[PDB]
Amino acid sequence: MIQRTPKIQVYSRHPAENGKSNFLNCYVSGFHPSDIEVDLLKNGERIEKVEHSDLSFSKDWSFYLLYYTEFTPTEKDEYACRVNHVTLSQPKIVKWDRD
Amino acid sequence: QNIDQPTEMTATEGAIVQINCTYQTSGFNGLFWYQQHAGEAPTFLSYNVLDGLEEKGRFSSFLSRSKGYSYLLLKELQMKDSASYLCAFLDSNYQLIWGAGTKLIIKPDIQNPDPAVYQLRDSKDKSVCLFTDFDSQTNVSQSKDSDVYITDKCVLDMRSMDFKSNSAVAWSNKSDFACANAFN
Amino acid sequence: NAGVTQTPKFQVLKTGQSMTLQCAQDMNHNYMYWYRQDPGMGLRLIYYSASEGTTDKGEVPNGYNVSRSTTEDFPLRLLSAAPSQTSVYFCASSNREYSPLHFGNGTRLTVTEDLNKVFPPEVAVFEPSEAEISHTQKATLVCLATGFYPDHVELSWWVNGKEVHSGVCTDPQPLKEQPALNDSRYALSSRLRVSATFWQDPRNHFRCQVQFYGLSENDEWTQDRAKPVTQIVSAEAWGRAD
Amino acid sequence: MRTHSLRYFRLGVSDPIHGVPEFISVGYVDSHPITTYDSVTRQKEPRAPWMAENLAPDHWERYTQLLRGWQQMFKVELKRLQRHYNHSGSHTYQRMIGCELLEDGSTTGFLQYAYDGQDFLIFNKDTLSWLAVDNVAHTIKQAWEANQHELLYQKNWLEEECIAWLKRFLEYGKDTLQRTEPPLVRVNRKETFPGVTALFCKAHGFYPPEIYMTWMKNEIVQEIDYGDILPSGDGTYQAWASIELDPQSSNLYSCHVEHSGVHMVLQV
Ligand SMILES: *Cc1cccc(C(=O)O)c1O
Repeated sequence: MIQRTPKIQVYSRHPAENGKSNFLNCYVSGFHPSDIEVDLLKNGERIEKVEHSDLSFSKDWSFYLLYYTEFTPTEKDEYACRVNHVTLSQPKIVKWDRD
Repeated sequence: QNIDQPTEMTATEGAIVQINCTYQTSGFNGLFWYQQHAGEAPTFLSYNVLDGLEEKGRFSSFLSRSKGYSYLLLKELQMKDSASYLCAFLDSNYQLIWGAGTKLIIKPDIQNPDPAVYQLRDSKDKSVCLFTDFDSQTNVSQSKDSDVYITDKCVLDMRSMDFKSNSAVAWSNKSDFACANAFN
Repeated sequence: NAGVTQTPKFQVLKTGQSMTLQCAQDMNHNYMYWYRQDPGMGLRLIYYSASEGTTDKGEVPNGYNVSRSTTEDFPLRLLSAAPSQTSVYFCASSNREYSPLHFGNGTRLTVTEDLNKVFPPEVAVFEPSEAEISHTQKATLVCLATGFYPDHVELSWWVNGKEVHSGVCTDPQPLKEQPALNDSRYALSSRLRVSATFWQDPRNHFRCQVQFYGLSENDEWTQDRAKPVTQIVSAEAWGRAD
Repeated sequence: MRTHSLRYFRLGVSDPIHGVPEFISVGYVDSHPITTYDSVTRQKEPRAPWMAENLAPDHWERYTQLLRGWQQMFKVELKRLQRHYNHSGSHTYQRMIGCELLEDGSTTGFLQYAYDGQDFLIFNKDTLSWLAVDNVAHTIKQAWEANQHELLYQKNWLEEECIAWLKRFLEYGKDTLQRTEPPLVRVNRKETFPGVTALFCKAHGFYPPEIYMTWMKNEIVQEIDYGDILPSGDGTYQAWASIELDPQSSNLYSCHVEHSGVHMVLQV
């Protein structure tokens, strides 16, 4: 069988500005099979209160999901997305980069 | 909403009958015809969903979506075609909506009609009378007299002589009952 | 495959009795249906089931329940027999929601307020007219089943103790002895037409069998007349050169 | 107007882990989910309020039962495929059916199946035939092609029923599905490396998600890198297109954007 590993894209709803209310978005897509685990990270800590879309279907038979949390970015706070899937022998951490 | 088909049709053996079915709906997953013999289960005859005509042996099924209209066409009618024909369609929700059915009566082609009334020996003691061998255009009317019973026209097939006859039976316990002109 | 097996074929009930109609199919069909057929209207869905583990109301679910524990079985339960439930019941199955229905052979059901209204048929066979034998060289025996309630009968013809079908015509629907009454007892007629020769052979035995469906041997009965049970009532005639 | 689409998906999983449903079904109009059903809830539910508000209880009751049927069929169809391939452990089965209504008034319809996320059977509603990828799919194709009535039922559903359902839902959700939120589009200079300047054309806050973005000069440009069209989480989308300035070109570069019948040019 052909497994597809997740594409993981981390980004903000609005152009980021320090001290300014925003949403942190992790979009996992193009994966197969469907079982997947996502955590958003603030300075490597697991963030509680992360909302998510239901499992979504693509016409190429892969799946996609959106994980989001409300946040206010600071210069020193690190933000990441941690993804686990059968194609990943260890959870994959993708950091947010503003620009 | 609704489906309409005629209650009864009557045609002659060897001829052609077109049983029409009209339907109103928003949403359609196809139209079926079922055949149901007296005392028996409906059995699947036809399925139309696209416009046009399907043909299997002596049976055809047409569908106009435009006009909300189907027909079952039977050619070269046989006595065994005598049955109810059930019109039905699937709406958007796959609900099966049934017509009230068309009773198809096939009249036998009686070439040599020989209309007689006969009294049957009452083995053991009512008087049984038999009206037989009459022509298929003859309509057997039930009597008024409440002590005198008259059956519908029955069609028997004596393959033993490739012969077919209409018959009706009348009887009564009345001391004053007479086979002659009991049918009337 | 057998297709759809539905039992029983016939049943009389007193007002308020409980009843289960069995229905089974060996065809691995997802969909099973219970319909009632009444004069002058289309089949009316009672209940249906899209699979083992689910059921749902049709158009006229009131007074009935179903269950679908298995792919094979879809039993229909009559909770409390009312006269309005006098009908013909058909079980059906289909592979899919859009595929053709396979029907069972039906259950003719009559609900009466009083089982004293149940009567088995009196059956008589009438020998052919000498006139017909002369003018046609054909002989028409008539069998007459009379006085029965409910209208739950199968009439068959037997020659020398084997069933026959050729030259037989039985009335499609039993007539009413008292059309005014709704509790009216019933009469049915049948003809068997054979060659005058066949009728003249004294080796030829003719037998009219009416299988009547009535009370069970288990049913309570406090009338003088015999208990009107499911029974075969029979009349016969021998051939004669006479 | 633009293209609109109705799509229904079924996913079946054999030997699923604790919690994960063996069967899941979801409907979408365009990118919006409209319906959901699973082996755990065993109930068809609306995924958008404008569905919930316009479809009576009777609808959710009836389709609940149809999906209970389809779930059982899916389970049997997967089990049979695993027998044909001689596959043990967990495998997936998927179905997608749908139609497009285009602006010119014309239509498309499609039906396909996947086994372990790969194309297994594709339907052609014009030739009334099934394209199979291997010997096991060819086997299933033959049973299906012998049932002339089923193929005709499918063609009808794709061409008429699907499209009637779509036009009905498009009305129910017109405020969501037929609205425009224009894109806010800006161009960023970045010195990707010392002595090398790249240009970034960024759009966000737009719906629908379909957008054309290119870099042109004075003449399309080659070596254009593209961001995906990504959901912002508020029901709008964002996307970008970047080029790198060949040094001592000093040519006149410009970003072109087309969204929902409006063309924009940002020069720099
Ligand atoms: C709700 C619905 C309607 C039509 C078809 C489907 C499907 O799963 O194919 C569903 O789910």
